[PDB]
This record gives sequence, structure tokens and C-alpha cells, in this order.
Amino acid sequence: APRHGHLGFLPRKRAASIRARVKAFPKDDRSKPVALTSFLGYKAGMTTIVRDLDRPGSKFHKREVVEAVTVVDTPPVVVVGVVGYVETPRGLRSLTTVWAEHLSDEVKRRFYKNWYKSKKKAFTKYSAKYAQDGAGIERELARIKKYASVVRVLVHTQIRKTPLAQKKAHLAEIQLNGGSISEKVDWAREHFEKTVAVDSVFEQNEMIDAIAVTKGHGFEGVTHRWGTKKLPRKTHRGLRKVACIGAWHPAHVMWSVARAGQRGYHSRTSINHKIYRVGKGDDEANGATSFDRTKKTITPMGGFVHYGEIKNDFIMVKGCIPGNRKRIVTLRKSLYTNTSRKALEEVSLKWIDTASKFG
Amino acid sequence: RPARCYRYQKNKPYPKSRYNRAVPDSKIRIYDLGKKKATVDEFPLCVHLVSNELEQLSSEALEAARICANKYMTTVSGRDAFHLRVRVHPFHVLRINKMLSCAGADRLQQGMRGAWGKPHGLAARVDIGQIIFSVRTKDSNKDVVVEGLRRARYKFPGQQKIILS
Amino acid sequence: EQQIEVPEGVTVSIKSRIVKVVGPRGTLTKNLKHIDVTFTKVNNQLIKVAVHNGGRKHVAALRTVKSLVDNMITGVTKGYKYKMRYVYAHFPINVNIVEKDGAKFIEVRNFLGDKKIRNVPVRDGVTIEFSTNVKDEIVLSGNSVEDVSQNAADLQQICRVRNKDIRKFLDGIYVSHK
Amino acid sequence: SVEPVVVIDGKGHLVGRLASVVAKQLLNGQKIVVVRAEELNISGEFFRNKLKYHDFLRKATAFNKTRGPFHFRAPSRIFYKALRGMVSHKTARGKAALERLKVFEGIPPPYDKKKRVVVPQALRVLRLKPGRKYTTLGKLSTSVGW
Amino acid sequence: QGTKFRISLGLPVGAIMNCADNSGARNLYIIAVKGSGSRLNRLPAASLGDMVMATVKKGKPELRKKVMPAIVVRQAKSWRRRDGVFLYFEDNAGVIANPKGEMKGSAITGPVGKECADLWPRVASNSGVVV
RNA sequence: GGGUAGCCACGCCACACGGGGUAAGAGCUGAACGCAUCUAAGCUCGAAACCCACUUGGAAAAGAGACACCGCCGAGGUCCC
RNA sequence: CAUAUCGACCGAGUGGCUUGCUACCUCGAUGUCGGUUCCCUCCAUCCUGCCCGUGCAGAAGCGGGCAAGGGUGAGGUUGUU
RNA sequence: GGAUUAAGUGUAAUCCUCUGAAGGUGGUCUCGAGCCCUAGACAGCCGGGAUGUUGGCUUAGAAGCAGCCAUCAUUUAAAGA
Repeated sequence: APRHGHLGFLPRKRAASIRARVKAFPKDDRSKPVALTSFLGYKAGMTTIVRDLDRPGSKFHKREVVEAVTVVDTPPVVVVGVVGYVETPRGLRSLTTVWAEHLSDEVKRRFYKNWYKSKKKAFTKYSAKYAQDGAGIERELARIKKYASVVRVLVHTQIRKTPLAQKKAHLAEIQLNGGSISEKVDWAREHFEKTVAVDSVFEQNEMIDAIAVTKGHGFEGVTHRWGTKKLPRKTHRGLRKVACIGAWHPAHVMWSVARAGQRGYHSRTSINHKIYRVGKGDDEANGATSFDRTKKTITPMGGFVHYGEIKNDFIMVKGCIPGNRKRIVTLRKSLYTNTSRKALEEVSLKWIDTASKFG
Repeated sequence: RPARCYRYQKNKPYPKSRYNRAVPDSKIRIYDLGKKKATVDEFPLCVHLVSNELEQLSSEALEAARICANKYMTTVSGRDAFHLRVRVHPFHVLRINKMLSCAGADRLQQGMRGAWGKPHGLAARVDIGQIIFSVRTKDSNKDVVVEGLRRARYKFPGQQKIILS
Repeated sequence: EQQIEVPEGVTVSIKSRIVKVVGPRGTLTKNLKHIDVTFTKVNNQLIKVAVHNGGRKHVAALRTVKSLVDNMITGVTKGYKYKMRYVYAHFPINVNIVEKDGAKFIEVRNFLGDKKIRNVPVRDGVTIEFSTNVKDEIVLSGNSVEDVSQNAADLQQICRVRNKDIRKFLDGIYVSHK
Repeated sequence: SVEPVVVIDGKGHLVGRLASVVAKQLLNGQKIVVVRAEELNISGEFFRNKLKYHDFLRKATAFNKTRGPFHFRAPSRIFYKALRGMVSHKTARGKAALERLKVFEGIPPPYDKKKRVVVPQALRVLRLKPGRKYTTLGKLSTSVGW
Repeated sequence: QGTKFRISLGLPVGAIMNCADNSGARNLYIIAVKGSGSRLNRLPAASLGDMVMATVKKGKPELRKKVMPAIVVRQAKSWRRRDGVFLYFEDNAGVIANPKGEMKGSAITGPVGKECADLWPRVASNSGVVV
């Protein structure tokens, strides 16, 4: 036709959860695992960067601007609880957990510190009931004899310091892909009691998919849903209405064709985001730089967007999608598809643009 | 063209010159070929041209399919051998839709009764096994004349059998 | 049905329709399963077998089987090699074999004298010998004739080009020898 | 698992000839499964078998949208479907003995014990003078994604 | 080849821009630009770097009337960079060119972009000023 | 007359390859038919097309799934602000 | 030099886009032409991929095969198609 | 009981309705016709394809092989102007 819009994401509902849930995980060999194959914090707006060109066959091996783009604030994040899954037929099902007696002092909301008495609302993950071993044993025994499935960890990003966030942490399980299994099972156990950061699984130059719900409005008409033609002038005054949808035996149309509905919202990954930078907020410089405890490298003066200043661990993900927006939560990944080869541990990052957003 | 509602007999008589005028002249050159006069009949090698069908080839059908035939009979040095015979003539006249007689298919027009089709062409008809047009001479070659009629057939609505001498 | 007995010097020993061959040259196996057929068994001599069957259908088979064997016999003792020359118009061709069929492995370079090398594949157990001189002969050999066959071939064909016309250019390598 | 009554092999075996039996027997009451769907063969082939079947070239799948119907892709479904034909699946003892039959994917049968052949519905693929290329099962459903 | 510089398309078809000299040029108006695609509510597009087909609206000589082509030298719409962030600057722009790609007018009024030179030299050449 | 934020495009960023199987075709080994033969069994290659790869949706897939942890007198959840 | 290519006569078909026929359907009424917008499809393929032939040196073509993944517009006169 | 078919031909009495007229197959079975064979065929298969002389004429050429005339002789195991 071509058909307007594209089937793919479907149906195109709203999005359950405003947290992305990656459908697939990288498959790996020569791996730890990460546990946090995916690890993420979320968006502040972004400027642009001047970057040295990397290593192309091409002549350009000099300064060039790329949208140093949407710097997202991450991390650190903690994985409390590696969860086993074991046995089919049916599908994956949880086994038993692990634990952690660290309990970030804010993980009450959406977690612990639930009323002891049962509440009509279901209780979230809270635990004082502990059996570190037993869980370990259960998993090990259901390893040799039965099975196990890929193991993952709970994770929860803390809002140690982000503009307008709270003890609430909305985290979801990220899988660990190590070697055999039992080797990896050990790995997720070590990185259990303990905490992590981006500088773990990550690397500048390395490509990662990014996922998050798009920001967007509620139901709208056909035109700015999948694009549809407006007009012609008659019912021009009225809202854009597509020609009748399907006509024949079924009275109703399944259609797959232009219908009003929710838009905005989403849940979609992007593929092969390069991660030009890794970063921080603490001052570190090859040579003398500003002093008096300056701030993060890339946050615009005037703050950025509604939620300003960054002063801690960052990530720059060029050509910002980001697959969502301002102060939401993207999830990082590893680049499952991959195309071009990885670049380097770092990029030159000759200049970063810092300017008030307005102006 | 094409000849469709032309050569299937679903009608009955006439030709009748009394009745009809304005008949188109045939475009079928003489039905006497090769050296006539002398009895070609004394010959080795024989005949062909069997229809193997029903009927009504038009003069348009026979006249370029027959001299087409003769043309590759020329191989036997112009005037030297065989006589060609054609059998049946294109008597039979056909009429075509002149909107006045009846309705629907041809030989029917508009209204009821009225214009029979106006004269346009004539075609001879033939039976299941008749000899469309024959004659031969001694085995000049393998059978150039047999080659003739290969071409001769292939412009007849019917499937003609070569038929051996 | 038929019976083939041979040879001494080469063993047999097939089980569950796998079949085999022996040596001294390396052995080849071939499934040889199709339709109710015996899938010939060694009968304390040589293998040859028939299944009660009908006419043509099985018959096309258990004929073919006969030919697969008896060319497994000669592919085990005194192997099979195909041999033939490379050569054409100006500038020679570079044929050389590096391990494996893989791209930028199996030979050929300047076909006419083009850039980019084009060649694959090699069969499972075939050996690619090389030219006596700079380049003017190839020997392809191996126990199975069914790998050695389309190795030398699929090396001739890897010269074939559908473009101008074969007439004008006559590059390529052909295995004239059988 | 499902309780077998008479499990039936289906290796070199014409599919309909088998499922034209167990879908008779099924009707009478009998419970059970054919295994080795996967190697179960129908004759005539490598063309108007790939097509008018379920390949992604057959276009059986990917045929339509909100109207259907859809066919099957796995060797199980592919000749499960055959079983529904030859059964009044819609209602009564139809979808009854229907449900009470399963086809299993399998290499040698997944259940311990070899199951019986049927009244001669056998390939007899050996020196096939009568035989010709007939290959189906998994292969059809392999060209098509599993 | 590669512009190496991102460009947003400032002007669509039917747009009127200024020739930065041809002979008797004036203000050409845009007609489809090079091989380009379309979509519903396509609005063809054009931008610095993309060869365009055009007609001469203003003129003087009997250049006016039409046929073309010309390449858009400058545009008012942003750009991109390699270093900094970039500009849009002047008014839009365009110079007629031959199928060779050479200018069909000796002098080019106005400046020209750097990575327009890369795409077509000779155009950048008789620049007068770059950047 | 000027114009912040936001929303926008005329602005900016990102959108492969490769692998597997084929068609037409190019070939190999090879009989029927001692030879010849790209085909009959077998095989090497070979299309923007097919499958995969990649993006999106997707436990209501009735075989209605898996895992870890918390919990059954209180885990969690709804209301509330 | 039939068959690179063009290809009559005659013969056999396929499609259901044009036109005609049916006067078979509707006159207690199936809203016109053209346009527009929005979806799907057909081949019998215009481009792109892979191929064969050539009256194929090359370049540019011409003709044919597989193939429907993607692509295949903007204006001036005219209500016009 | 017997035979044919490899195209899913077909599994379609009749017909608006079931098309198909004047693409291919050394897959296999059955039937017929011509010629050649134990004075040894095909392969039938394998190998070879004499001197005057390019016969005379004609022709731009015409050398066994456009055409006309002639069709001898030699050396032979044999070999036509």
C-alpha cells in the first residue's frame, strides 16, 4: 500500500508496568555471569559531544560531533537475591531464592516494612524470614538431579541522589549468563552479598540495547497513531477518519488497520546503542581542573530539563533514543543482535556541550 | 477473424445466389494446380488431405492454406510434376450480426425477426473424413508434397491427417 | 538378488544399514536405506542383498545400491582421483589449496585476472594435490567417490561464468581426466 | 502422561492410512497416540507437497489474518490435523475421541516400548520399484520452521 | 560520499530559494530532489548536500522557465557537526549545476558549507568563501 | 516588536552483515544405453525472493508456563494523602 | 541463416481489468460521473537480486528464466476518466 | 485377478456450474510398425576417414559437398572424381 504504521509491536495496548522487562537476554560464552546482564538508571536530558572519530577504515580520524546524548544517571544498583528456576514441561517457574541481609534503607516501599499483619493488598518482597542455605542447597540439589534454568537476580536501583526520586525502587530481575552453570551459579552468590555499578558489565564503545516505555499521550486518532492520511476536505473539519475498516462477512474488523487507541506508552527496545562514555561525578582529571569539588562532567548549567544536575555515576548513550524519556527508567542490556564490531574502552570525548537548556 | 462463430454448422442451407447478393468474392486462387491436362493420376506416391473434423472452412481459411501449400510445392521446379487438386468450394454463405433480427448469439440480432446477418464471407464445409485437397506425383523427394500440407494443415480449424499414400 | 563378493584386501562389516568399506585407503560409509530393502548384509563373504519387492521402483534401487558399493570397493583400495589442468587467456590463474573449502581458502584468484578470489568447497575426505610446475595440473583424490567427485567439479564449475559466453573466454579448470 | 491404549508407531508409514485407522478406533473408544510423527510418510513429492501443505513457501502459514484458517507447522499437528479430518470433530463423539488421541513428536518413540504397526501401512521403501521419492514428516515441517 | 554531517531537510518541493549564482538565475523553485522516496503526506524534502531538480522562477535571461539541476549550498534549518554543534546560516541556498556537477555560472554569491565541498568539488572551488 | 519552557520539522540521531536452503542458471560424480550425459539415486554452487539473524507484541498457548524469595494472621494489595 | 530478434495464416487455451449479452436480479428506491482519503489483492515483473541467449569485444543494449522482499513521485490546460 | 499412470494427472455422469484448443519426462508397464543380425549385427561397440587431382567448366572463390559436364585411371585389404 504501503500499510500505514507497522505491525510488530502489538497489539498496542498501554504498557503494563512502567519498567521494561526484557524478553530476551544475550546468550553467552566466556562469561561471568553478570547477573545484571542488564543494569540501568534513568534519563536526564542531553546535549551533544565532540568525539574523535574511532577506528574506521575511513579518513575521518578527527573531531566530529555526535549527539553525545541523553546522559542517564546510573548507578550503583544492588542485586539482592539470585533466583533459581527449574523444570518444565510448562515453562520456567521460580525455585527458591537466596537472600541478603543488607536491605538498602529505603527498600521498604515496594518491598520490606510491609505491615506484619496481612493486608488486603498483596505484600511485596520483604523478608526477615531467612534461610541463606537451604536455598543454596535446594538449588544445588536441583541441579544435579533435576534441572535448573538460567538464573537471574532481583536488582533494585537506588535513588541515592537523583532529582525527585524516593526510597521506592522499581527493579526487575536480570539474568546472569556465565559458563556452564554451576560455575556461574557460584558467581551469582558472590555478587549477592555485595553491590555493583555500571563499571562491571559495561564498557565504553560497547553496544547495548536499550529498553523503556515511550512517553506519550493517551488515545488519539488515526493520523498520529500509525500515520494515516487526513482529509479530504468534507469531513476535513472533523477528525481524520480512515475509510471504513474492512467490509464483508465479518461485521467487525480485526483489521490490523488504523484504529484509534492509546498511544504514547510503550515498551520497546532499541538495538545497538553505542555507549560512548562511562562516567562519574567525582572529580578526576589527568591534569589540573577546576577545584572546590566541582561537579559531574556532563550536566548543563541551568540544570537539565525539569530534573537537573548530575553529580554522580553517568552513562552517555549516543544518538539518544532513549526509548522513553525524562526521569523514567531505562534498562541496559548487552547488544544481542550486534552489527559493527566494538570500539574502545573509551572514546576521546574532546568536548562536551554544557549550556542551559534554554537559550 | 477470428473464425469462431463461423465454422460450426448450426445452420442449414444456402448458398442461393437468387436469394443472396453482395457476396464477397473468394480470395481462393484457382482450384487446379500443377500441370493440369495430363492425367497426373498415373503416379507413384499418393495422397493426403483428410479433414478429420466437422466443418466450414472459410475462403480465408482456404486460400492461404492451399497456395501456401503450393508455394512449398514450387520446390518441384515450377512446372514440373504433380497436379494439385482442391476439392470443395466455398459455396455456403454466412451472415453476421446486423442488429435487426433477433437477439443474443449471431444469426440473431436485435428485435425479433429482421436483419438476418448481412453477407460477409463464404466457407465450404466438410465431414469427418473427406479429402480437402489432394494429388501427387512420383516420389519426387522423400515427399515434398507431404511436407506440403504440413503447412497446409495448421491453417484450418480442423486437425487434418496427412494420410499415407 | 545380486551378489557381489569383493575384494580381499578390503573388509566390509555393515550393521543396521550404515554400511562401510575398509582399506587400505580410508573407509567410506553410506546409509543405503530405502524402502523395504535388506540394506545388504555381509554374508561371511561379500555383501549383496535383495528384499522381496516388486518391479521397477525397488528395482530402481538395489541396482543403484550395487553401484554405490563396487565404488566403495574401489575407493578403499586404489582410491579415486580426478585430474585436470587449469589454463586460459592472459595471466595465469592462481590455484592453491589452503585447509578447508571456506572463503579465501579453496583456490582460484585472478580468474581472468579479476580481483577477489572465488572458491569453495572441499569435500569431507578429499585431497587436493597441486601443479607439477607453476600451475598446470590438479589432482583430486579421496576414498569416497561422491565427495571426490564434486570436489573436482565444483572446482571446474567454480570457473563457469554466466556472462559473456563460453567461447570468448575459456578460462577455468576442467577435469578432463576421469 | 496420556494413558496409552494402543500406541502406534508411525515411521515409514503412510499417514492417512494410519490416521484413517486411529480415527476409527479412536471413535470406538480407544485412547491412543501415534509416535514418530516426525518420520511418517506420504507419497508423491518434493513439490506439490511443499506447497499445498504448510511450508513458509507453501504459504499455508502466513496465509491470512483475521479470517484464518491456520494450518499446522509441526509434524505433530500436521498429521493431527489429518486425524481431525476423518472425524466429526465438531461435536459429539467427534470431539471426544479426538481429544482422546495424541500424536507425539519423536525420534524413536518417547515412550518405553515399541508401538505396533497397523494393517499394512508400511513404506516398503527398499528397491522401490513401486516406490518413488516420498518424504515427509519432519522434513516438510523442517523447511517450515518448527 | 558521506556528508559526514547530519542534515535536517529545510526545504521541500515548491519551495522558493535563491540561486547563489548561475547565469540569469534568480530564485529557482524546487521540484523533486534526486532519487528520493515518498510516504503518505510525503512532502518530498531536500537539504544541503542533496542534488535537486529545479525551475527558475525569477530570472531575466530566458533562463526563467525551466529545467535544471542545482545543489543546495546553504540552508536555514540546523545541521550537525563533527566538532561542535552546528549552524544554519544565511538564507537557504542553491547553485545550478550541470550533469557533470560543475556550476553553470562563474561566480557564486554567498558562502558555502564545508561538507558540500566534499560531495561536489568545483562547486566548492568557485566558493568565494567556505564555512 | 521580542520571546522562556513545552510541543514540534524545515532541525538532529539510529535503521547490516552474515549464515542456511532454493529458483533460473553454472557445474561435479554418474548410470539406464560399456561411449556420451548437470539427473534418473548422489553432490558443489547459485537471486533484492525463502528461512534465520534483528525490532515489536506475546501466560487465555485449556499441555492456561518457569524461577527465586516472602507469606497463610498476616506477605502483599485497594482506598487515602 | 524460421527460431539473436521480428513473426502472418490457421489451430488450442487461460483470465474476468474493457465492452456486449442475459433481459435473469432490484422499480413499497442496492444514492451518479470524476476526484479524494484509507486498506487488501492480481501479473502476466517496470526497477532492484540471481541467471540463460545474443545478430554477446568492451560500454550500452535487445530477448528470455527464477523471483512479489522493497520500490515505482511533482506540476500546466480540461469536471473530466 | 490383471494392466496402465508419476502428473496429486485423477478421486468432476449431466451443467451458466465439471474448461481446456490448434510445457516437459531413457520413471515404469503394455501394444504395434520398419529396418538390421551367427555370411556376427548395436556398443552394436572400438579405431581409421590413399595417388593423378584443387577432375573439366563456371565463379571473386567453387579444392568430394552453390551450379553444369564427366565420373575415368592408379595403388589397393579397402577407399565415391
